[PDB]
Amino acid sequence: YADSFVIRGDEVRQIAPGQTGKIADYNYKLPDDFTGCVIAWNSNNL
Amino acid sequence: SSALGKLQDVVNQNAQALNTLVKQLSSNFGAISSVLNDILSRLDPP
Repeated sequence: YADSFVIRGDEVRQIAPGQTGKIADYNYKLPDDFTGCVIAWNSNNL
Repeated sequence: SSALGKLQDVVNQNAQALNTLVKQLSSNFGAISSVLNDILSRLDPP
């Protein structure tokens, strides 16, 4: 499963297994039993 | 009517062990408390 989107530069630590935050508590969640990789790269030039 | 120590000792040993078993339900073993309703109230599931 490739989940692809764009976020604010701050809550890149909000995509992680097990956490609390306004991005993680309302718009996207990962289980604490996560197994996979998370890749993030900057974008204001696109 | 005025000696049954061998019968008294086996009663005493069993009671002394059963009390030590219950008195262990109030040790931390290196945790924040001894109550599960206190770790399930000031900590998130992770």
